[PDB]
Amino acid sequence: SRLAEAAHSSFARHETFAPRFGWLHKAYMQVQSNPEAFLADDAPVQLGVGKNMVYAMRYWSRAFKLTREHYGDDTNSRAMLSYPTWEARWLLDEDGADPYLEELGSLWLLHWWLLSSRPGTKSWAPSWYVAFHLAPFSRFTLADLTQVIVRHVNLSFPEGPVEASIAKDVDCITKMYVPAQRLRGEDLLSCPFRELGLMEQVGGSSEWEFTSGSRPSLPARIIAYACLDYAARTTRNAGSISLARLANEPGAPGRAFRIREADIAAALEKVAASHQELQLVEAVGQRSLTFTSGPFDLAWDVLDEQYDNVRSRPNFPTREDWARRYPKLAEAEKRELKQL
Amino acid sequence: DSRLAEAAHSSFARHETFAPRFGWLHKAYMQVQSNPEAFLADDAPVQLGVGKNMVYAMRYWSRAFKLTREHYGDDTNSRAMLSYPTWEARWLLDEDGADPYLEELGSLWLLHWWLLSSRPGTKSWAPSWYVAFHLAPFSRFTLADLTQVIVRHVNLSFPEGPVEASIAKDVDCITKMYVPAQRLRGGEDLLSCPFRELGLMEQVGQRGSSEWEFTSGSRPSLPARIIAYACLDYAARTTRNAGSISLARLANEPGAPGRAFRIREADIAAALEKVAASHQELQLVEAVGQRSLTFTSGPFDLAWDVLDEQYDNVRSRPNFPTREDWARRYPKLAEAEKRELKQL
Repeated sequence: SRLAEAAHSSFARHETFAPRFGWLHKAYMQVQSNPEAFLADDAPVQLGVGKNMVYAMRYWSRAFKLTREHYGDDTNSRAMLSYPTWEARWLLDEDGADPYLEELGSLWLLHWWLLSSRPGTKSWAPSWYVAFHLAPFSRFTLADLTQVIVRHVNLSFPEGPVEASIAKDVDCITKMYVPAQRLRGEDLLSCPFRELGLMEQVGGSSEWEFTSGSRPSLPARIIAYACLDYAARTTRNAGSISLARLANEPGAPGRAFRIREADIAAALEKVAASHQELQLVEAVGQRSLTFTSGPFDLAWDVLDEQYDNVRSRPNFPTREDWARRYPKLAEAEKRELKQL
Repeated sequence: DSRLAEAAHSSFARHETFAPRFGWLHKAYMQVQSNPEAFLADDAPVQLGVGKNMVYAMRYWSRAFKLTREHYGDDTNSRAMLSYPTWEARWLLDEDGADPYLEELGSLWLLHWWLLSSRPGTKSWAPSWYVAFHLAPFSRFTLADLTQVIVRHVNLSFPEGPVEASIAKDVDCITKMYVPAQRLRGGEDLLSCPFRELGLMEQVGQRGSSEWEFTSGSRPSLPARIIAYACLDYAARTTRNAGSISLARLANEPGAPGRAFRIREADIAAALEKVAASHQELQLVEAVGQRSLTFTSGPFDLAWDVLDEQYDNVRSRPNFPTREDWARRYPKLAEAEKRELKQL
C-alpha cells in the first residue's frame, strides 16, 4: 500500500489555495518565537491574511517540512502547536540559504520536500504524491486524476476518500504548477512553482499533462542532494544506489523532478567531480552512485555547497542546537515512528 | 527620430544582465527608507544581503521601477547620488501597503508599467525596454534583430551613447525577465523572475534557430483596474484637467497600454467599460465615430482612485501617508523631479 506508507491522510487542508511566497516567509518569521502563531485569536491580523488563509499558511509550512506540529503542554490543553524545522532555519532565515527564493533550485528543493517521505517524516500531500509517483498516465483530465487518487486512497486509508477534497487537491495542483494564462482565461495570484515548468494545459481544453523536456533550471547539486537524501531513507552508512532506481522508483528524484536517467547521471557526474566521497561507477552494465560514508550527511554537504555553505556562517545553529531549542520536533518524529 | 530620447534616459546594461528579483525590490525598500547611503555604504553587500557585483544592479532596479529617486545629499563635498524611496514604493511595498510580497499578478503588470513609464520630470531608466515594447516595427525577432533596432534608435537619440555590447546585454536581460525559465540556459544557475508569469514573451520554433516573440493572446492575469489606471496615467502625461483620449491611441500609440501590455483595442475597451460603470467621472463616448475615454477631472488623481480600489483602498488605512506627508519626510524626491524638469 504505497500511498499509506508514503503519506498522511491529508486532503484539501490548503483550503483551495496554492502556495504563496509571502505565506512561507511570514510563517517562518512568526513561528520561530511563537508556537501559537497559527492558533492565536488574532492570527489573521498578526499574519496579515484572512481566516482560511491562516489555515492554508499553517498547512503549507507543515507540507513543505518547514514546521512540525505537536501537542502543547497542559496549560495549553495539548493544542497542536507549530515549531520551525532546522531545514526552515537553513533555507528561510534572513541569514539563510535563500530567504527570498531568488534561485530556481530553491523552488525545486521545496518541491522535493513536499513530495518527500522517510520513516518518521511522511508527506503531507498524498494527492501530489500520487500525481507525481503513482499515477498511470502523464496526460489526464482533472476528473481522471481525481479518480486515480480516489482509487489509491480506497486502497490505502481506512477512513477512505472524500472525493470533493481530492478534486480540490487536483485543482490546487494545477494552480501550483501550470502557467497563469491557462487558469480560467484582481483575481489571479502568483505562484513561484509555475517557474518549474512541470505541467501544461493540452492545447481545461480539457486535458493537462506533466512535461518531459530538459530542465535547465534544476541545478546539478539539487539533483545530487535529492539522490543522496533518497538513498538515506534506507541507509546510514557507506554504500551505493543504482541509477535505475533513482530514475524509476516511486518516491525517487526521476519521478519527482520528471527527469530521465541520463539527466540524473549527468548531474551526479558533475557533482561527484567536486566531492571525493562520491562516484558514478559501472558494474556491467548498470551505473550506480557510490558514497564512502552515510548519504544523509553527504547530501547536506552537497546542498550546503550550492548555497555557499550557510552552516559555517556566524551563529548558525547545528541540528542538535535546534533540537534542544525545539524538543518537540523529535517528539513529533517519535510519534510517527511509534506508528511503524 | 528622437522618440527614444524624449521617453528615456541614456541608461544601458547597468543591471549587468541580472533580471529583477523580488528579494532585491523588497530589501532595497526596507534599507533606503532610513539610509540614503544604502547602496554606497562600505558594508552595503552585507547590509543589503547581496554580492559585491550585485549592489549596483539592485540600486538600478529600484530607480528603474520608480521605487526610488536619486539626488545629491546636502553634502558640501560630495557628488554622491543618494537614494530615496518614492511614495509609490511606500504604497506598494511597505508591510502596511498594497502588495508587499507581490502575491497578485496585477502588481507585476503594475511594475512593468512603471518600468516603461515616462512623463515630464520622470523619464524611463530602461531605453532598451522602451524600444522593444513601443518602437520596434516587429514582434517576432532574433536577439540580433532586436539589438540592431535599438542601436538604430540610440544612434538617432543619443549622440554620445552606449556600445553595441551594452545593448546586447539589455536584450539578454529583457529575454531572461519575460520568457519561461525553460527557454533559458544556465551556463546553480537560473534565477527566478516573477515577470515571467506575465506570459509576454516566448521562444519560437527553436533548434538551433534563434527566435523569440512578444505574445498576443488574451490576458486573464491583467486586472481591468490595472488597464484603466494605465490608460488614465497615460493621459495624465499630457493633461492635468478634464479631457479625453481615444481608444485608438490607447491601443496603438507608442508608450500607451496597448503596446505596453500587448492587448487589443477591444480588450482595453472592455476593461474601461467595467471600470466606468463604477466611476461616474469616467465614460466611453463615440465622437467621430471613434470611441474615447472621457474624464470630468484630472486623470492622474482618477487613475490613483481606480488603482487604490484594486488594492482595497490602502490610502484609507490608519496613518497611511499622503504624497505631501511623504514629500516633507523626503524633500529630495521633489528636488530630483525639479532637476529633471529643468532639463526640458
